[PDB]
Amino acid sequence: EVETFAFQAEIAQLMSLIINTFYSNKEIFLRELISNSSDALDKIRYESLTDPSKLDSGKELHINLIPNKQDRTLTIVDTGIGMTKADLINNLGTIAKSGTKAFMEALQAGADISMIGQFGVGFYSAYLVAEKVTVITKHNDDEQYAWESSAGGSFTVRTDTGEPMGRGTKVILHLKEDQTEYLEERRIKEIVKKHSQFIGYPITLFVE
Ligand SMILES: CCCCn1c(Cc2ccc(OC)cc2)nc2c(N)ncnc21
Repeated sequence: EVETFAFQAEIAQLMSLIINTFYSNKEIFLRELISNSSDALDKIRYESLTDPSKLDSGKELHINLIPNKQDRTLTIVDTGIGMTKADLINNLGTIAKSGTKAFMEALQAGADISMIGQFGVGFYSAYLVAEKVTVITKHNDDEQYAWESSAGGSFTVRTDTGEPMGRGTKVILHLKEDQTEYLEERRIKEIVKKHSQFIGYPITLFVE
């Protein structure tokens, strides 16, 4: 069963701003997602120092970037802490309300969209480049879920029946038709080197 939910109002407004504003420097979406992955990997690492069993679901702490030209997707995979059902449905949105208001406010005093990560809502930047985002995630204390949204004010969540992932998150960007440059190996390498070159986990850029 697929459950459908309405985003809190501030998040829907943020998403529409990201989709509608003219802003050419879209490449920043990638470092925002890699930074979120990096924090997640930090978190499971720090938690394992006191409970080694938290890594029974996978010891390797890493990030993979996988382009797929056939599906027109770019997927950012991590083996971080992952997200629970309550994170997806409710708590991340709850946390996101304050950062949204602040970011929207800064967007005058003249900030620009690239500064979105300074407000803790950098995930939404995915919508600079993707028409649909699917997030598959598995946290130690919960089941594997799929979250999905094409924006428009709503999102779905369901138990994922796909291939089990151990622990972590996969953010799958279904790219807009004019954003396929982010499938190209040279373009992804250039962005990673420019914006994400000292992430303290191995980043593997898969090739097609
Ligand atoms: C607010 C940060 C934490 C949420 N989060 C994020 C940000 C976020 C926020 C809202 C979302 O809505 C579904 C999805 C991800 N990415 C993460 C990741 N790769 N692993 C673990 N947690 C992640």
